Amino acid sequence: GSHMEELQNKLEDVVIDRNLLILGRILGEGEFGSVMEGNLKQEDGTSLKVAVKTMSQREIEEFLSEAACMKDFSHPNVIRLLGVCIEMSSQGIPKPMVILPFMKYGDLHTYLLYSRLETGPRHIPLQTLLRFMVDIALGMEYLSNRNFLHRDLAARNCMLRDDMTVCVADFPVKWIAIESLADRVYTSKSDVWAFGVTMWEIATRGMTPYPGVQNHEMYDYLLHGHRLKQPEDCLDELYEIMYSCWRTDPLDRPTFSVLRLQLERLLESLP
Ligand SMILES: [Cl-]
Ligand SMILES: [Cl-]
Ligand SMILES: [Cl-]
Ligand SMILES: [Cl-]
Ligand SMILES: [Cl-]
Repeated sequence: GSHMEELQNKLEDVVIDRNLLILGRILGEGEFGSVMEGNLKQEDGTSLKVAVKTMSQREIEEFLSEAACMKDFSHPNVIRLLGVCIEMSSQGIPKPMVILPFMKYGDLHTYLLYSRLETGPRHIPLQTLLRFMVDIALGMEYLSNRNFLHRDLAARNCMLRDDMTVCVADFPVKWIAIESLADRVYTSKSDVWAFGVTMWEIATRGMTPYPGVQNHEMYDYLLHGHRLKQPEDCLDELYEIMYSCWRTDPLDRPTFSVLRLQLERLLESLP
């Protein structure tokens, strides 16, 4: 059918020939896998700087399908997936590679922390912190409109592009909504909860959520109605917006389209 055909097309489009890519230095490494700098030879004969993230036949197929879907996203505030390559290890283990644009400014969380150091970016003014929030809201609004759930929204998974536009990427107890802690159920409103926490990371310029509270204590902390505290120098109206994201009942939380307009309005009002 059309659904099957659509997926077949996306699959064709997402794979990149291993020989159009060369891998460079490791930029980061963990239990999940690696990030390396790379070069991608493009259709026009010129090479592009890329970031390359490395991680059963079903698990490979699932990766491929998921990647196929993700490449299809087309929004300035959603990371553009350039494609994927599957290289096989010497021990016959598949090595799936995600190719992405190289972003010299890195993730938003690290950037916020650097901005509090002398060598890093200058003190980020309120208006710019808010613009970061609008951008993320715009990306999450897009995803939500196509019923895609992010499931790992946090400032560390938002990327800064060369023009300082933020995009959501990488689709963590202190980001998880109360209902997902309880019933392991996760909806678009759970992403909205994560977005509120992310807004708080931005307003605190990179603080870890819930200082003084440990991960194992989180469910009970939230259970007794405690939430993230208003950051110093955070507008009361901005705090109300982020607090709305943590309403106990998912259905009372605003949608991303509503949040986005609230945030845009607030930004407009600043001089
Ligand atoms: Cl190579
Ligand atoms: Cl991008
Ligand atoms: Cl970029
Ligand atoms: Cl901190
Ligand atoms: Cl707090």
